[PDB]
Amino acid sequence: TGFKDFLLKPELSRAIIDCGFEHPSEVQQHTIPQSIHGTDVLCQAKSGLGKTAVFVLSTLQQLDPVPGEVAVVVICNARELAYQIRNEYLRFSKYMPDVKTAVFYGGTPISKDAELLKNKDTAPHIVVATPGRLKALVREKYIDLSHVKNFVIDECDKVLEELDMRRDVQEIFRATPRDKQVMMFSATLSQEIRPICRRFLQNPLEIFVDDEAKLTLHGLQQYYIKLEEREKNRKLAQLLDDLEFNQVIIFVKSTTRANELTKLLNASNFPAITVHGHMKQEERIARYKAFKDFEKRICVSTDVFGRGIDIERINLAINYDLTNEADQYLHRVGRAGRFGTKGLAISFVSSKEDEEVLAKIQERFDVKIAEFPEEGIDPSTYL
Amino acid sequence: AKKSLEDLDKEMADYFE
RNA sequence: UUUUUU
Ligand SMILES: Nc1ncnc2c1ncn2[C@@H]1O[C@H](COP(=O)(O)OP(=O)(O)O)[C@@H](O)[C@H]1O
Ligand code: BEF
Ligand SMILES: [Mg+2]
Repeated sequence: TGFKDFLLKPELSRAIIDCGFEHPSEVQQHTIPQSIHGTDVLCQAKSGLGKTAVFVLSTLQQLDPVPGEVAVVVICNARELAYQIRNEYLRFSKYMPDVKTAVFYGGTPISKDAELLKNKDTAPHIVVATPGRLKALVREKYIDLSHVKNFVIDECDKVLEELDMRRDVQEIFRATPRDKQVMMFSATLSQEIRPICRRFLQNPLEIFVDDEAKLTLHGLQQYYIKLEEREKNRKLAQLLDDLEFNQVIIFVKSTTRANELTKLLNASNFPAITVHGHMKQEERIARYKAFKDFEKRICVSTDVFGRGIDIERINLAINYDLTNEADQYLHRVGRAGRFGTKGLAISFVSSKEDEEVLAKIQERFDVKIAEFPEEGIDPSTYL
Repeated sequence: AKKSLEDLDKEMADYFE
């Protein structure tokens, strides 16, 4: 039980032991002890090495619950990621009955969030949310953030470069006390986004991977296939029949291509689900749970699952459509091989920018994304 | 009638004093 | 286009 050396509450240490944790990862050893003191954190760590447990365990240790008073706020970029983060708060607050948590995102009636905020059984001390709805709660004064002591922004590089999310986050950030702890996490913190981040911190502890050659997971095998758009469907179906995967995530560049590809997969005895925008959130969550709970092994989605999503059975990520910039690619392939386990990533190169973006990925991370050999690959090399 | 990247730096400068 | 209140 290595986490007990952090000298955490007995209820925390007990919940950490029920979660199978026994040795802290390097990012948690370098961040948790000094985050407990309320020091601002600007943290960079590779995909899936446990950045969530950093700010989850840290805020839970500093938290002393005051009834009806929001003390901790966490911001992410996607609705299902917020649902995932709130579920991590639930599992580590297992033996803290006083702690109450809530998550808020679009797609649901905002009046019900207002009722949930006033109820004495559900008035949360910790709030996880997407920037849009939480701003709609601050500005209609359904929530009071005059007492926030911990402000967390997960996937901060995406939250602060997209400018509609930055406006909302800064509107939320101005309803909080200025003398609070602020923490930011991302696997990608380029030199261009860090100055923007620093305008929210005050003498922060900064953990970086500046030699970005180990932002690549060594256990992740990366290949590409140069093909034409009309050949993607038959090549993918063959890949899913030959490769031996537990669960696979397939990233597409639009919602129309997600629904049409998923429909063809189900027709060809490849049971799959799809999650994206343009869908009722009742349905987005229902399929998220169906894929998370291993009812189907294939999921087709847009970049709604590109960041943060943690499903341990994903050992195969396929870029059916490549991204526009390298940063989103690294988060995409990061969905496979969680916590330094084995994984396999394959990207389709079907046009000119797939070739320059694939060209720009390899200098950034030192990875030679080899061309997928025509004879196929050994199952042992990714199992 | 929505804020520019300009002004968002200016609001956060004003926020910290 | 993709993600983010209506
Ligand atoms: N110290 C640890 N021991 C065992 N498993 C861990 C530890 N830290 C994190 N994990 C697991 O690794 C997975 C990925 O963690 P996550 O916080 O999502 O990574 P990141 O936020 O860096 O992408 C999670 O499912 C979590 O349960
Ligand atoms: F770095 Be993890 F994929 F959020
Ligand atoms: Mg994460």
